[PDB]
Amino acid sequence: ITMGLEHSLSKDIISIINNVFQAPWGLCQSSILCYQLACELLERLAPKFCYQQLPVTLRLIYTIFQEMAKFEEPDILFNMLNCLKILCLHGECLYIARKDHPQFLAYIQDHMLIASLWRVVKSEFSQLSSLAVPLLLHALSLPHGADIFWTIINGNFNSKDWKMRFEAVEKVAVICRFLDIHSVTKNHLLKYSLAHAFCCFLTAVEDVNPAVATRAGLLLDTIKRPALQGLCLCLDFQFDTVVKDRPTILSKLLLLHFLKQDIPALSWEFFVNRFETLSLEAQLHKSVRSLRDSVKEDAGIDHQTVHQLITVLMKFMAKDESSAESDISSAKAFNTVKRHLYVLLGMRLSTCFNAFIAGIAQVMDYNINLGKHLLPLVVQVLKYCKPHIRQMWLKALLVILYKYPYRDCDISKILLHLIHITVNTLN
Amino acid sequence: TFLWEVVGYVEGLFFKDLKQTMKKEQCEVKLLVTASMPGTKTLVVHGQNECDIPTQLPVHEDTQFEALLKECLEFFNIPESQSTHYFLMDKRWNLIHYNKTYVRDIYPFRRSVSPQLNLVHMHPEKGQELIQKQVFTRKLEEVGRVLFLISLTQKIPTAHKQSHVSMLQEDLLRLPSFPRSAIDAEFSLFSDPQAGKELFGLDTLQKSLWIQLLEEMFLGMPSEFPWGDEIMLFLNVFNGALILHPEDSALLRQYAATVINTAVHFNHLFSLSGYQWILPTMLQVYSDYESNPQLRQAIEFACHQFYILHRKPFVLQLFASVAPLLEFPDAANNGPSKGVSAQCLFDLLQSLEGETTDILDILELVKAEKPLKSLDFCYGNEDLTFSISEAIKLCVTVVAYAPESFRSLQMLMVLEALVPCYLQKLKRQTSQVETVPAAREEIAATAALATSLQALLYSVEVLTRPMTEELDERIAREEFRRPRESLLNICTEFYKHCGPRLKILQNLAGEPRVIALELLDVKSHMRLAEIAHSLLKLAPYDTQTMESRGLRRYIMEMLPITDWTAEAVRPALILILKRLDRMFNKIHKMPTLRRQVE
Amino acid sequence: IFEKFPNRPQMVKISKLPSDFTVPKIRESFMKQFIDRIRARNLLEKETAVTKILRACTRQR
Repeated sequence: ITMGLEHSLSKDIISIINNVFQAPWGLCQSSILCYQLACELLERLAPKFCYQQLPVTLRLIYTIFQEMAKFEEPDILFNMLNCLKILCLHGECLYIARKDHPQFLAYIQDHMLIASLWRVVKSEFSQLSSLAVPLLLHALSLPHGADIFWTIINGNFNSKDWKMRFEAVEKVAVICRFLDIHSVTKNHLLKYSLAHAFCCFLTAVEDVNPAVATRAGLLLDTIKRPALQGLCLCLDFQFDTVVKDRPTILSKLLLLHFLKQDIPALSWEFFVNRFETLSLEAQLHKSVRSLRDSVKEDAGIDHQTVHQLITVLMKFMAKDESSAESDISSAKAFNTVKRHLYVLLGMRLSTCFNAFIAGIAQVMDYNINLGKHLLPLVVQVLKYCKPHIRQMWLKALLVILYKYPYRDCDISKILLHLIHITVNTLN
Repeated sequence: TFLWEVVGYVEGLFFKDLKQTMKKEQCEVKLLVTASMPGTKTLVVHGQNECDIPTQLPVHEDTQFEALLKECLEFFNIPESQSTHYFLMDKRWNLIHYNKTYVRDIYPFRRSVSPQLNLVHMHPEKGQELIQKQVFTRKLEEVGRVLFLISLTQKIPTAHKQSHVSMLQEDLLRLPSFPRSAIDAEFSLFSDPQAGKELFGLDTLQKSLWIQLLEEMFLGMPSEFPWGDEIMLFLNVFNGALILHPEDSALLRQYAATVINTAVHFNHLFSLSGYQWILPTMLQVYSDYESNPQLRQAIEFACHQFYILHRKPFVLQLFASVAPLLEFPDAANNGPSKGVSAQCLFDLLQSLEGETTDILDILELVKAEKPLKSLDFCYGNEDLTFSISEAIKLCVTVVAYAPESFRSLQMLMVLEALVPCYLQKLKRQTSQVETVPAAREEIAATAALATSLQALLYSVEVLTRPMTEELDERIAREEFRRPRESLLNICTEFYKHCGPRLKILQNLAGEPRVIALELLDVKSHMRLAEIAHSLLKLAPYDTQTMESRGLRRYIMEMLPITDWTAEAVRPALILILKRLDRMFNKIHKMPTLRRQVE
Repeated sequence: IFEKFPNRPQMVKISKLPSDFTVPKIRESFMKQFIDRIRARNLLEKETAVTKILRACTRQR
């Protein structure tokens, strides 16, 4: 029968449970059994400061946080976390705290909730973490919380003691491996905080102590591929929105492709989303901070970011096969990559052409199937509209014909013009 | 730390060429794990002045540092108050040594030279910090070596992989340190605050790397391998990892998917005799951490996939492995609460009954085809969803094939643990919803269990034959009396539980027309009387069987509830009264036999 | 030629049964091979478990 989770009788029961909670013990299994029985009543219930006008639920959360830092056995801790979930979501105390309790919500987030949850996230008793993670994700879905978490990971990761770096990479690994995909796609600064956590996680792969480097590399292995896809989608969203931080992110993403390549860290749908994003960043003519401490407009600079993306693209097709024709998926994607690779690259004072010559030689050296598949479009654009780039030019035309059946008509004739260019651009 | 990708980017390597060219440098074990170079056999201790001399001492395969600590305590006469204030070290490499690790992993056999050892006076805290940092460094090189071996056997040519992994397994067999050094941790350093989560994180990484290496080693080899006793030794690492870090979620997902992969690969061994080496440790870990739902969810998913792979032999081997750890409150074997409970086994079987949803995503680390189907056509695509009555049917069939064997006695112990708990939880669920189809399924379930009990009593006539420097005699009387008292315990708990409950259920069924459905027939009662009579035929000669709870529960709880208003059931009673007649006639006519009776 | 016919799997059946109850499907080779033969969280039960598994590993060679 329904009895009401908010009624005056039920809050009187809650007042009984508070003054049980405020009386400590000072045998131990007695306290485990007493708190679990009280917790079962809590399950059944819901499916000096000026504290005398405060509702008792947040004061219960207060004394839970107060007695959180006393014991070291995960059984009572586990039970407390269960109670915490029952009150945060089924009890809706944080929901009414964010509805009409901002100051005390600032009090709750600023010193109790984030630091205690950062204390209980561990890599040896991984059921406290399995309880702790949706509560911490509920905490970071609110204002004032991302700054505290930002300063926590800044003081943990940028420390001069390497054990703090060690403990920071294990904790950010435990947050990353207990995440979901669609549960994050509504809040902006949740995605920003998880993106900064993931980029510090990727930044720790190359740290100066070898132990943190090998730990981040081996602990990157133990992450389930949907969580890594969701992290890559958050990082791609933060690349889409934020402008001034595109230098670092690509470096991190290259490290990602270099380490975890089974997940599509780079794919053709990724490149067509970035193609339309550079189109909206180019053909159209915030408030968050910069994550550059995580590591530390229409003619040239956006085009230089485009060039940088071209260099990453040439590295991608040199590295992997990426057979977009083996499936019926990504046919329009790869097709869009070749079309717009023709259109925006086809105006002899750019930085893209020499890097394309610098890349396509290693492309033709390492790839064969897509290499033959893309050759004729490379030679159509060679002179469509200089010493060392001449050296790579002749290296390019050296590896055009080494294993490749080029032999067509009206196209091979231009090779006659090419040996004419052996007495034209030299003369 | 860069060779882990260099060997991924260098082709043209095998197992033998590096061993043939390494032996020239006398440092074979310092690069890869599987280098079978033996170590030193003697060692020298150095002094500090002309009062003492460097002394040579032998090294066996089980020598450790603590014996050398006792040696220097006994020889130099060091007081034990200053035991932790002193340490031992080498002068040349300047290395402090962990106390509880073996010497043989550290000192390979130098060519006619022995490394030095000095008893040094040091502060204890600097020494324990030095020990912690040097073993942090040291097992980081082991972790590096394991990385080299995992990256080594990934991109090998597809012709040469079989001989490579087979001779790899063969040189793992020749190693005397495997798998000691592959599974043991450092336990006098895990409790300190200055080696708290560092040694844990690297130990978690090292165990996960060892699981990856073994999983690659098991795969590749042919499915028709002559697997002797060696599989258990290899499986022991898989047990040991779950012993050390059971609540760590990474080791759990990897352990579950690796055992699923090696149960799909060696399908022949894991259809006959393979599950007897991995299930004791899994049941112990499932039984202990009952307040930890993630470990519980991972083990129920792994056992559900075990059943989906192999249907009936897995359930048989499961009952053969949960049996030597079960303790029940009997008055013959006083079972303590320090092992697998009866409830733990029964809720594990109840999770095997229903479906288990996936929360931890263990399936995508399984290299075989998905979804898993039955690997043998004897059970096929028939709808053999696991019930609990069919477990009783299997136990009946294996005790019925040879009731004087050992599997019969063992499965009788299994049955006397299981069927009171099944009848109990059946009583809870029929006293939980109180509905007329619940009453119908309770009557049908009691009838089917009764059918299986008639099938159990119809095929135990070899136990009705009576019996024929004393330790084998006590063994013979034991193996005489265990299945008999097991049958009496089962039948009297069944009768005194369900008979009045059959009348109660018949009252609350909604149809009181069917009453007194006659659970046991006359031949079952006469069979129980002949077993009890054969038990009582030994009673005055050994004094421990009068107080046995099966016999006493039959005498005080089953004889008065048996109806005798008809005379068809009566020859059971005349045999029981005849046996009690002759026992008390013999106890009366012999006073020496009366002088030793309780 | 020797496998075109439909496969025939050997079973186990016992005739001393009341024949209202079906004997389940178990192969006879497996049958004869089979019939032939809070407190845990602390650091002491694991170490004792490790040394018990090491002696039992060494004992069965």
